[PDB]
Amino acid sequence: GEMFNVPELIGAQAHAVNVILDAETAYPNLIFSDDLKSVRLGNKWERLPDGPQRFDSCIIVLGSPSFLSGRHYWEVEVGDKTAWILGACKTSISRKGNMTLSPENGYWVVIMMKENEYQASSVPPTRLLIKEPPKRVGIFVDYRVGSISFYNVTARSHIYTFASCSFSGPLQPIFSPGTRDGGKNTAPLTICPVG
Repeated sequence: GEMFNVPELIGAQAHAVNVILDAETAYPNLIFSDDLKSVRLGNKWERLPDGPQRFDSCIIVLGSPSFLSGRHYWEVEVGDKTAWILGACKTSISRKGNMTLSPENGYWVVIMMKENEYQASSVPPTRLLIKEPPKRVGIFVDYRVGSISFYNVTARSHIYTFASCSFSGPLQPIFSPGTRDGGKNTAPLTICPVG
């Protein structure tokens, strides 16, 4: 079974790890809290110093630590935002250009596109039939079994699992606060301790 190893929310939360944002990877208009738990999208003139490590096209930032084995869980406040990206990726993803955010390309993510539109970034994408919009999302990686699972912490329910994943090399958390959406989506993502 695809889900035999996949825990419920409480079981996932037992594997909580401390994640921080790696601001040096960030798309240069992203803005970070001093504690490296929050990220939001600034204006075009608000720029971090450029470098080869930064994403240049996709509004993305990576987290730390990376991991090569084991079970790892973290939780993110998404609140009343209208768009975001959450999940994990290979540490070796390319930073420059546009690339599809797919398992084959080293990404395992769920995307909020707009109100009431959520997808798993399979190819083709899979619509997620969410009825209670999450205000906090949990991400659980089980390296050995090759799964990454997403939870609606608000509803205390599973959202989606990528199973039979092709994990090689280290993985790390990935985040996007989305575009500003005319002012509807300016709030940060905030990594949070399990409640």
